[PDB]
Amino acid sequence: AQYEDGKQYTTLEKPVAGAPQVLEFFSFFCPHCYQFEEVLHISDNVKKKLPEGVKMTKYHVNFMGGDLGKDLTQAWAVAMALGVEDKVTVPLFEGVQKTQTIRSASDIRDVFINAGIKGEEYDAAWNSFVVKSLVAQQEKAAADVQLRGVPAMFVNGKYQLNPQGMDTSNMDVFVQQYADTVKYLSEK
Repeated sequence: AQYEDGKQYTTLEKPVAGAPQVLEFFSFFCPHCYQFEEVLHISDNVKKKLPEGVKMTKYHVNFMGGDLGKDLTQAWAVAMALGVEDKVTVPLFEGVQKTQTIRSASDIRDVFINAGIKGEEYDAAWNSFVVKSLVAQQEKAAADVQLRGVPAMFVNGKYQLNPQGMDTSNMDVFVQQYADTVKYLSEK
C-alpha cells in the first residue's frame, strides 16, 4: 500500500474499546511536544483535516518531571475544566522548557493568573472533584494503551501514529503527512 502498518502507524495488539476518537498525549517536559505544539502545530493541522463530527482529545502524562509532572497533569485538568487550554498551553511550555521559571505548583498557578483566570476560580477548580476525575481520566487513558513515551497519538483505540517513519527534511511536509495519516486512519 501507501499506508502500511509498521510504517506511518503501528497497530495495538490489545485494542482499546470506547476510546476517544483522536487521542493525543503530551508532557510539558517533553521536548518534541514543545516542537509539536509551537513549531509544528500538529493538533491544529490534524483538526483542519479530520472529517467532522469527530472530536479531538489531548491529555497530559505523569511519567516526566516527577512531582512537578503530576502537578502539571492536575493543572491541565484545570485547563480542561475551565476551557482555557488555548491560553495556558504556550506559557506552560515556555515556563518549563524555555525560561525555566516553572519550578513549583505556585509557579504553574502564576501562569494561569497572568493568563487571566482568577485565583479564586483557579484554586476552586484545582481542588474540585470534577478535576480529580478529569485527572483520573487522563491517567486511565494513558494506562489503557501502555503509554511509556510522548508525544503520542491514538486513533479509535487501535492505531498509533508513527512519526519516525515519515520524512522530516521539510517541517510542513512532515505535518501534512502526519495529519493525512490521521485522516486515513480516521476513515479506516
